[PDB]
Amino acid sequence: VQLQQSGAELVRPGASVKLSCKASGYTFTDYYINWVKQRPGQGLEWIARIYPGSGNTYYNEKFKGKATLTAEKSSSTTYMRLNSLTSEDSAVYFCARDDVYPFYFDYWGQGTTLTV
Amino acid sequence: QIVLTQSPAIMSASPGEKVTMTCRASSSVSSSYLHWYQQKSGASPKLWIYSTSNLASGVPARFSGSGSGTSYSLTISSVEAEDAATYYCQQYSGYPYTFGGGTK
Amino acid sequence: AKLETVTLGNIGKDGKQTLVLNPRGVNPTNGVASLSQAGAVPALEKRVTVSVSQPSRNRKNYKVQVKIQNPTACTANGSCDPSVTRQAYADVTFSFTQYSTDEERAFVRTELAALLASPLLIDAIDQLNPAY
Amino acid sequence: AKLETVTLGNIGKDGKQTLVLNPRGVNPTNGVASLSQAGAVPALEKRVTVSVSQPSRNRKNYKVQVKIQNPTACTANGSCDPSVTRQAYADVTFSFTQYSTDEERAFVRTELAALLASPLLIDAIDQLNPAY
Amino acid sequence: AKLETVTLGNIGKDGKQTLVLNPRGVNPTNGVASLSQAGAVPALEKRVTVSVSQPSRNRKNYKVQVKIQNPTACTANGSCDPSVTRQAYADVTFSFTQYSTDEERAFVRTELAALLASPLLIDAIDQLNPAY
Amino acid sequence: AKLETVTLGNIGKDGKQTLVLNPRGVNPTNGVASLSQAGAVPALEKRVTVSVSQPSRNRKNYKVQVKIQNPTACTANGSCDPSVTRQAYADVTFSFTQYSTDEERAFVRTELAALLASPLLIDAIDQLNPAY
Amino acid sequence: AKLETVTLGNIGKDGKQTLVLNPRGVNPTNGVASLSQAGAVPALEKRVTVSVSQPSRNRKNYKVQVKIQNPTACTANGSCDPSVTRQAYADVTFSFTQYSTDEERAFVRTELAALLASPLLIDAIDQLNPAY
Repeated sequence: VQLQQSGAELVRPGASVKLSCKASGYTFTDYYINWVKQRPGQGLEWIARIYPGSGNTYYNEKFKGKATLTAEKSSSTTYMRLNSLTSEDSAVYFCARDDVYPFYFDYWGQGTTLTV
Repeated sequence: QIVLTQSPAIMSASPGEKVTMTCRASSSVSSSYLHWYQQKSGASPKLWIYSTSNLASGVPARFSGSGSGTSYSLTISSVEAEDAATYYCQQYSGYPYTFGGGTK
Repeated sequence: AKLETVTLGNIGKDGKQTLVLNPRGVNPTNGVASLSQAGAVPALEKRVTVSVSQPSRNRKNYKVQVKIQNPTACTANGSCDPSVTRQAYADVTFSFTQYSTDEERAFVRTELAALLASPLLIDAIDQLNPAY
Repeated sequence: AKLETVTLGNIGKDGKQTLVLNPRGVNPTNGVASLSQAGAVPALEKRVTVSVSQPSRNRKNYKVQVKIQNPTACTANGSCDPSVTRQAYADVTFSFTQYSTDEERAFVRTELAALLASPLLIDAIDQLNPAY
Repeated sequence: AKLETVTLGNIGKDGKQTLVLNPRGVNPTNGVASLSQAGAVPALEKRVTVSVSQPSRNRKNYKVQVKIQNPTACTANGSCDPSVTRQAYADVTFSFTQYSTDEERAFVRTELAALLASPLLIDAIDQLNPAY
Repeated sequence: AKLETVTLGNIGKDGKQTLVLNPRGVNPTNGVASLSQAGAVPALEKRVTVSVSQPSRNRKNYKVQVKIQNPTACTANGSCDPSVTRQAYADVTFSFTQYSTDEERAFVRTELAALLASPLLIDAIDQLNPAY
Repeated sequence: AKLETVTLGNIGKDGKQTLVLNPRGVNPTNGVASLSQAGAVPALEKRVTVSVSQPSRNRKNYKVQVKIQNPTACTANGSCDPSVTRQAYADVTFSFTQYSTDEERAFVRTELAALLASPLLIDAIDQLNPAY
């Protein structure tokens, strides 16, 4: 059981991006999926969280209007979208699966860097 | 809403010593909600201690966390090579999660 | 006459949305026909009924009756899927007598369909202001 | 006199927020006028009533009465919209007699509007400390 | 005959999913055999029962009876603690008499298994439309 | 004597946290003074009461009484405002007689304040082990 | 004999987990000793009791009795901490008579501890299959 994201990319500022990580090895609509930013020189922090079997998104208040994210049930992927890109966000973005009693993160995927 | 402080930032390595890093919250983060992760130099992180007491599957015998209240710690006894890379920590209380600063 | 896929156009606050309905048979117990929106879960779909009636030895008057309901569904936390929380109903009854001609019966329907678009009536429904 | 859009200025703990109201007709059942804030859902809006009364053969005194309520709504927990959790009513009643002149009736209103800004009274309401 | 792992193929709306069952003993209190899907929690698994009966001095007829239930779990609240939201049963009873031969008993089973795939019957179950 | 901002130091399991209190008047109905922590919502704050009493023709003994409660509140999942969950009460009553001198009254208070830090008593409260 | 920290090894489905217990005194009301796991909240910890008894003028038989319960927390709702959802009890009672020797009393304990690891019994408990 694993999940892989994407390759590296760059966009020129002002644009907007897609990111995705596809799941495999378990039934898709039964666990939450998160996203995590690691700016390389500093500590790493949390950004959003959604349940695929419904539509329920809770988000961090620092990045409240920055990111929107959806989930397609058939292809079993999860898309995340930024907007108004600048040189403030240039980092690796992880996605990890959890369930809920002791809230911790089971399975990390390999990261996707992003440069502006 | 909650801020972590990991009081060491750098450490030295000798294969016989006993080393220990601590962390401290800014309010009463409850027990059994907070964890420890170790990240390698160039890869994705992985779990080390869940709920501050017990261990994961691939964990060796000797690392043990402890602490009750608002100041917790991980104690390493008999450290060896290919062990220390980074050690973050994070907890969930209320709503937004927050991770540690980092140590090594 | 005969049931079919009744289509509808220019419905809404702006009058741009549409709505399509499908026939779902005639209940022979009480003559009540039915239409429905093509939904999945049978408690989250719009429906329209219509049922003419006939004079018995007790009532002595025809009675056409139309009902509309529109359920609203939202999904609360920690629940896998949608539920129903508020509904908005409707009701129209007619009471034509026995010797009535057809111009009168068309005239009542025409003035009701025209009066449901007057500014007084949309001031009454869409804003809940009493007529004063 | 006549209903209109009553506007209000310098309201709050600092006295910088404003509030505008709209007339919503006179209930002819019991003479109670109404004002309201221009909201969408009719259970999440502020409202103000006012209703003079007249002496019958039983009561023999005029009675002006003003009510204010302010619901507050917490945000969505799933996606289902805004709900009402707490309320904060108010009440003002006057009981002027028959032969009273108008200077007295203005004097009572003036000293009430002045006494709702004394330091004792805002110490009483805004901190819930009893007067001691 | 003898219990074994009953396997099943081509089940679903498309007819591509499969299902395997395991024997879980015979209750000697009332002769009811049982099958089950290999699940973990004993209230989140599909099960099938079957129980022949014999004529007493009261009933005088054989009676084969088959029950099927399928619970559906919601794991919204966390995997460790899922709560069954709703259920969906089934029932088949036969009432063969004493002097019946075996061609009749096979004929009833054959026409039932053929009639559960006619277009009228899947129009009735899968869409909840009454036969009209 | 006279109410003032009672400050406190070295309180906790380690003895490093502090706590400050503010006076909130004397209830003249039953002589019960009050102190409180400077909080916002009046059901999420710590409070301390104290009330001396006097001998009537029925009781014939002085009675000093001190109450402490500490509500701890955490937001529940549905809500958006923090709410009280559990409580933690306390109670101390004294029953000095009429002809008692002041050395005895100081001695009781001194040995109670010393005995609330013995190892037996913190073994009893902080671990809920019975004394055995 | 004497209470101490009872340690345990090779417990689980695999037999690799351990468990340590701490003594928490003897209740003198009914002779029931107690052990416990070193937890924080006193309703989220495992506990084991044991209580010998003596023949009165009514019962005339010894009676050793051991109870085990294991709560498991889950269901954190909101940000308040965890609460108990399930229980898992146990019970063992012995009923040795007066003139019994000690080889018999050891033999019963030995065959019970051996029979709780037979394949029939772990087929019965861990899978909930009835013995058939």
